[PDB]
Amino acid sequence: WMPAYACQRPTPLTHHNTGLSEALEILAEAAGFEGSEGRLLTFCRAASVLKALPSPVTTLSQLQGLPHFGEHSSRVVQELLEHGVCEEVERVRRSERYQTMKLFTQIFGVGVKTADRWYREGLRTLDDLREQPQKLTQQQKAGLQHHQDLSTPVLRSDVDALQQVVEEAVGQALPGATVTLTGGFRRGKLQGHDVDFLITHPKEGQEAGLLPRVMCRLQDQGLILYHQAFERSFCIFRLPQPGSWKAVRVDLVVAPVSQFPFALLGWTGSKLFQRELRRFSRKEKGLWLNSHGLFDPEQKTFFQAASEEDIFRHLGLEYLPPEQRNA
DNA sequence: CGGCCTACG
DNA sequence: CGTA
DNA sequence: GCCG
Ligand SMILES: [Mn+2]
Ligand SMILES: [Mn+2]
Ligand SMILES: [Mn+2]
Ligand SMILES: [Mn+2]
Ligand SMILES: [Mn+2]
Ligand SMILES: [Mn+2]
Ligand SMILES: [Mn+2]
Ligand code: NA
Repeated sequence: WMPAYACQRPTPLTHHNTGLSEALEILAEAAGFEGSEGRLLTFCRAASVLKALPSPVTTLSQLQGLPHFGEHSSRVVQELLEHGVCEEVERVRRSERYQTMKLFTQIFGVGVKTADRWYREGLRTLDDLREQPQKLTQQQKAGLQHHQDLSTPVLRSDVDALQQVVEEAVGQALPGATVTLTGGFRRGKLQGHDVDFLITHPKEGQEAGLLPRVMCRLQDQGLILYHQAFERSFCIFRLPQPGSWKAVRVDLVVAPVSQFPFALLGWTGSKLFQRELRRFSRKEKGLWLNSHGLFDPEQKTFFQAASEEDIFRHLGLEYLPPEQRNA
């Protein structure tokens, strides 16, 4: 009895099938690089099923009946069980296309379509991109300029220092506004690629215009290396370190308090968890979910939520705390 | 056959 | 397109 | 790739 949607089962951060799930996730990533979003989704889902299992898979028999395992995903597990290696996964790993697409798409500002164009033009290294600067957006220029720092794990000590300076700026911009850590750190991860914060105010409407004021105040303290009426800011901060500094990606999001549970849920992830929750909402309950609200399209009304628990309840789902959303 | 999350910058 |  |  393993439910078919990732939002229906707890997925902890530490699980028991990392070898198998990591192989399936290489095939998912490669499917994305080739423009096959459906295959990507199936391989992601199959990997996530293994993360939810209570014990290591030892025998092919233990896959029978599990959702999202068909011929292809089962063969990959079978080969890993019997041989320790899957020829398809290894061919992908070793391939110039996979390695370069991974290198390029890891850059802030570069997705699959851009990386693929560059690949087809013959580019292979970061220095190749640096050699043709006029072919870069400002966002990509910043991602490349800070690429080394942005590839360094963000630690909890960084999170805590960043939360302090964001809270200081937010408090200077709007008394009573609050700052909530979201993203992977709220799910219990000890490291990350960035830090995500959600900002609100308990009085509906007071948060109007807040994010530009927060950004100005951070910029005047020398904390901003890159930023773009707005409600989401995808920033690079100049984080002080002893005797120096490092660039860190920081996402700042403002939501009115009416939307705060929806934004908190949406920004806490995981990414697969949130896509699966929205799919469940629409396909199983007929309701439309995003980070703003939950809409009943037949009554034309929005569900009023005071908490994440309220949203799960309205969807008929057992509540999962953030640390069990690691699908 | 046809879907696969759903927004903002 | 990119970001989440 | 898997599934409704
Ligand atoms: Mn366990
Ligand atoms: Mn196949
Ligand atoms: Mn064999
Ligand atoms: Mn994050
Ligand atoms: Mn909005
Ligand atoms: Mn088809
Ligand atoms: Mn297909
Ligand atoms: Na990227």
